[PDB]
Amino acid sequence: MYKLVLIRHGESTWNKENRFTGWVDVDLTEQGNREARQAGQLLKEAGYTFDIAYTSVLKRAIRTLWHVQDQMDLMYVPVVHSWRLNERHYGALSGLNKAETAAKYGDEQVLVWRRSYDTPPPALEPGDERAPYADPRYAKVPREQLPLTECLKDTVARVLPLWNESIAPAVKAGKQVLIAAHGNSLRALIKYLDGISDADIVGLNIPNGVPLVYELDESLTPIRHYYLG
Ligand SMILES: O=[P-]([O-])[O-]
Repeated sequence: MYKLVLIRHGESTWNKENRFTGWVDVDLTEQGNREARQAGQLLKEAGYTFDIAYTSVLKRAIRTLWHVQDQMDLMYVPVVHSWRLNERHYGALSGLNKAETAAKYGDEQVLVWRRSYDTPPPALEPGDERAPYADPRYAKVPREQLPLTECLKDTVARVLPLWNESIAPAVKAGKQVLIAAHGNSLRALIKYLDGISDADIVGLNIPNGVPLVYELDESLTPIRHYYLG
């Protein structure tokens, strides 16, 4: 039997401002820093340790990981930063206030853009300042693999290779793994782990900064899961 711990980044500036974020590299609020430290303290007091961690290339998740590491006295473990764990790409919605958007386009249209498993937000133009092509984070990524928008389906497809190629072999090698990531990239990973239907995944929400523990059997199939706290 194995344990895997997942954690969503603490409150970001745009979470506070109610803006769609996606791949925009915004940072934690004071609250979010607090949440991350509390999560690290909660794992420390429960006796968890880790041998490796996975995160995105986005600072809100990385700083969350840093606070956890600092509270646990785990500043030295290897960390794999992967674009594959980035938040779902919000396209031309990135940066817009969610309430303003719903007023302009309607509540239903926004709920389709936010939670339709299969229908993506309107795309960035390839010339937009928000596009990923000139960002050093993505300099070794095939141009054709870089998104201009994503639905959860695309996010699931992007997350899986990192699971199959790196995280699952670590878990099988006996490494105690922590994944510090994002609301929709953790929804996507959960969807895969728990074998959740396209319909059923629509109502799953992940709070900021709360450890989510998975117990996994010999074939890495979930036995049970629970939040700590
Ligand atoms: O707001 P977040 O889950 O990237």
